[PDB]
Amino acid sequence: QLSVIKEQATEYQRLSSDTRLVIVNLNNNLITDSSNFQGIVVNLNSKVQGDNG
Amino acid sequence: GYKGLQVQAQNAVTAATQMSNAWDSLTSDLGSLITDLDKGITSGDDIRQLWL
Amino acid sequence: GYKGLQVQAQNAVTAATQMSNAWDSLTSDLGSLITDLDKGITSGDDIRQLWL
Amino acid sequence: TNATTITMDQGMANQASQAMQIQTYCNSVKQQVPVDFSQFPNLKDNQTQINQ
Amino acid sequence: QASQAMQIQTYCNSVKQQVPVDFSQFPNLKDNQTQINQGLDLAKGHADLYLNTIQPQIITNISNISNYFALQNAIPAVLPPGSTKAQWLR
Ligand SMILES: [Cl-]
Ligand SMILES: [Cl-]
Ligand SMILES: [Cl-]
Ligand SMILES: [Cl-]
Ligand SMILES: [Cl-]
Ligand code: NA
Ligand code: NA
Repeated sequence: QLSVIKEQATEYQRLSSDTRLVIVNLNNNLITDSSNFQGIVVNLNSKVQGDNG
Repeated sequence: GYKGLQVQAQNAVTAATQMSNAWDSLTSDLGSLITDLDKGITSGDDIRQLWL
Repeated sequence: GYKGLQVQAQNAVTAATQMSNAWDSLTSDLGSLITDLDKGITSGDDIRQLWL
Repeated sequence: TNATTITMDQGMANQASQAMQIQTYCNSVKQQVPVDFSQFPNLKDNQTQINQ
Repeated sequence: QASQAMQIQTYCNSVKQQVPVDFSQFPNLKDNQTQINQGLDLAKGHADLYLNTIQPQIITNISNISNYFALQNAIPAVLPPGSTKAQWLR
């Protein structure tokens, strides 16, 4: 009964660990999007700075 | 528009990072449980009780 | 950004070092307790009260 | 003992607050934007250096 | 709303995170640089001392006091049931 719980817990630990990798991927996707957006704003700002001169 | 989206995304990063940390605690805590069980299954009469 | 990250890392070293030293005190202090019990300076009756 | 317990406590806390700071800085660093000097042939090398 | 210790803790964490400055591109600020960086370096020293030596020390000393008087939460003013006056004085 203890060994079956230990096996079971080990299965769940692996699932937990796997979920974490999925989340890593999510974080990188979000970080990429956030970054691309910052870039857009920066490039627009520089075009407007130019047009104002 | 993009400034606003940028903020939403940045907030999303924070949220995702918090999710990571939450799952890390679960994994580590399951690890502790696995250790405690394993060391209790292969131990003396009162040492067994300690680990369990 | 790099300069700042460098600082964050340096701060992290300090923090990690403090954690190691905290664990070292626990280990050393448990050692003292083992010695004190073995030498008969303390007993499991009064050590029990300490922990509770 | 009492003081050792507190050292463990404080050690943990200092390490976790510190961790959030570097965590944030790392998420913040990963969000940074490359440079583009493509309109300046004389800076082509500085670009590949900076972005690497 | 934050405890006294939380306020000092915040200041400490905040100061430790600063980055030293480099005004080498501004000769007019050479002195401000050495002032800022010396000031900062010292402050980080103080911060570390608080975070890993003083705050714990305070929490420790108070725990010890707190426990002892938790147990001895009162003083027997009369002679407690069944004791020599000799034992009571000890
Ligand atoms: Cl999955
Ligand atoms: Cl753009
Ligand atoms: Cl103590
Ligand atoms: Cl050029
Ligand atoms: Cl490039
Ligand atoms: Na040791
Ligand atoms: Na200072």
